[PDB]
Amino acid sequence: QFEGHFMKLQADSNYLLSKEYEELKDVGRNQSCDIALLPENRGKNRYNNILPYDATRVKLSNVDDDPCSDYINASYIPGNNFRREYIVTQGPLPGTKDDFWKMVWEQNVHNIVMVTQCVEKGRVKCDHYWPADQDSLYYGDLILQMLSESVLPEWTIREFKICGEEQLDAHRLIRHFHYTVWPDHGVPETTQSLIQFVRTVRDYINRSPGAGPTVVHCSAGVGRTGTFIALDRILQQLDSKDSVDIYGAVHDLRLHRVHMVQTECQYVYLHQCVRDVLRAR
Ligand SMILES: [Cl-]
Ligand SMILES: [Cl-]
Ligand SMILES: [Cl-]
Ligand code: NA
Repeated sequence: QFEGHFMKLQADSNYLLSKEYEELKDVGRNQSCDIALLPENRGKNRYNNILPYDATRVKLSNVDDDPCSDYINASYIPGNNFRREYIVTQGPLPGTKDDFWKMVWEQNVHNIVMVTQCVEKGRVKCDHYWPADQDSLYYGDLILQMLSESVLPEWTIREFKICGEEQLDAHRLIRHFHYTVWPDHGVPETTQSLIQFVRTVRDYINRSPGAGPTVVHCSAGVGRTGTFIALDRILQQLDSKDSVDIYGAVHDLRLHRVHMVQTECQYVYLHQCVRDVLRAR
């Protein structure tokens, strides 16, 4: 079973756990990121070393006169159910926030997951890319209105109405799930916190059939974002199988985007979450 597997991984000061994590290090990394490296796109990446692969990047519709107008730092990611179950992205920049909302619109996104604060330890990690109040705003040609904001202990849930300017009756409801307690150092203090957050989000995702991919982001869109997605996938497997494959999930993530589950600590945390679920049952 899982508990015995994890016991063996943790034996000898996590020796086999480390070895397994290190086996994933080169996965996916021979893939080109030439589009992301075009000079015209340079300002559109938050981090030089976190770029989407050409094979898996999300494309925006082209705006005439600008061939590089298709670019956003964003990647498609598989889950248990669909090949493009998620779109992962960086925390938007002031200059990419209209692109972000354009992607949300064009990809039929109904659910957005944000696993960061805008500022952490005095560093800007993500722009405040959504409305501050209930007054509506255009991001490019898209109209956005916050209908509700619910500040809970460990997350904030917001509802937005989005529509194109030239068709006001064809609007969409979008939910935004903002995990607000990820600590400045390490991983969350409890497994309970991220497990409950993931299950909360999943229960909303299951009630949005016909939606496009779920957007997940943090600052770079790799570590916390990858941990969120891996956890979502493995908790579904547990509920269904119950046959958990944490290694396989992280491997598949790495094929789609660099650094997904970016630290060994996050990889350990995934194993702890699953153990804790099983212990509670
Ligand atoms: Cl290049
Ligand atoms: Cl699939
Ligand atoms: Cl798909
Ligand atoms: Na692609």
